[PDB]
Amino acid sequence: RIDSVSQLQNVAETTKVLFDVSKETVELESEAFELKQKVELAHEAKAVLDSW
Amino acid sequence: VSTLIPPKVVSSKNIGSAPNAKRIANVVHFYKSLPQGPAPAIKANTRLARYKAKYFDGDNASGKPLWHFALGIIAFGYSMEYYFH
Repeated sequence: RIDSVSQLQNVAETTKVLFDVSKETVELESEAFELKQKVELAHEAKAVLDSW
Repeated sequence: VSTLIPPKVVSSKNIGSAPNAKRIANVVHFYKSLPQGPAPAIKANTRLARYKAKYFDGDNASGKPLWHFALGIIAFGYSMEYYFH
C-alpha cells in the first residue's frame, strides 16, 4: 500500500508545475500570432517588389 | 492545449486496491495488539492447578495423567471389592 501511496506523493507537487507551464506556453503562442501577421505583410511586399 | 485536471485529483485509490481492506483490518488488529497472548490454560486450582500444569499444559502430553486418572477409578472399585467381599 505504501508503494502505491509514494507515486502519488511526488505527482501531487510536480503536476501543479506542468499545469501552470502548459498555460504559460499557450500565452507565448498568442504573441507568436503577432509575428505571423508581420511575416505575411513582408512576404506580400517582397513579392510585389519582385514583380516590379 | 491546456492540461486536464485528473492528475491532481485522488480520492478513490483508498477503495481502489485490495490492501485497503487489509489496512482497515490491521489498523484495528494491530494498534490494539498485545505483544503476547493471555493463557494456555491455568485454572484447576486446589493443589490440582499443579496437576493440570504438569500434565495437561502445552508443555507436554505424556502418559502420566492417564496413569493417575486410571488409578483413581481403580482405587474406588478396589476398596469397594473388600466392601463386596
